[PDB]
Amino acid sequence: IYGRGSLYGYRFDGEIHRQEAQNVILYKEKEAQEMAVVMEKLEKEIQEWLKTME
Amino acid sequence: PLPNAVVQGYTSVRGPKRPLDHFYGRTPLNIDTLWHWVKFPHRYDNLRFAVCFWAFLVSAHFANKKQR
Ligand SMILES: CCCCCCCCCCCCO[C@@H]1O[C@H](CO)[C@@H](O[C@H]2O[C@H](CO)[C@@H](O)[C@H](O)[C@H]2O)[C@H](O)[C@H]1O
Ligand SMILES: COCCOCCOCCOc1ccc(C(C)(C)CC(C)(C)C)cc1
Repeated sequence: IYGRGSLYGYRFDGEIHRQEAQNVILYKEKEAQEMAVVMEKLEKEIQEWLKTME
Repeated sequence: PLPNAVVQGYTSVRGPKRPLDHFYGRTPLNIDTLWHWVKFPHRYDNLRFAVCFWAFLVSAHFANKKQR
């Protein structure tokens, strides 16, 4: 009780707080999915620009 | 209210009751004669103080770490 700071039970436990890990997994999947597309676009642009000028 | 037979415990004749055995040479063993063998805890009281302190402290440590 003294260490928790709560007289009833722990806090930040529960599916409302546990689900955030799975939300992070999904968010990271989406973020990498979009970042790969953006990196491919930028790489195509750079490979065009350099070999046209350089 | 009640007849004398119920009060005195017999209708006609008072029956002899077998007395209680004593077991000479040793202490009586009954539900009320157990403090002869089991006194209140008196040997590990200071250890109780120490262990209560350490239990409180360790519980608080791990609970705070879990919460944080
Ligand atoms: C008062 C208003 C009108 C209502 C009257 C009736 C009230 C009845 C309720 C009270 C009952 C008391 O019941 C009481 O039980 C005990 C049991 O321990 C009986 O006890 C009897 O039996 C025991 C053994 O069992 C015998 O060893 C003992 O000598 C004898 O007294 C009492 O004789 C009886 O009086
Ligand atoms: C969960 O509760 C356990 C209930 O069972 C109680 C077990 O009781 C067995 C106790 O065994 C003994 C036997 C003898 C003794 C002696 C006679 C040596 C004690 C003495 C010398 C203090 C009278 C003590 C304990």
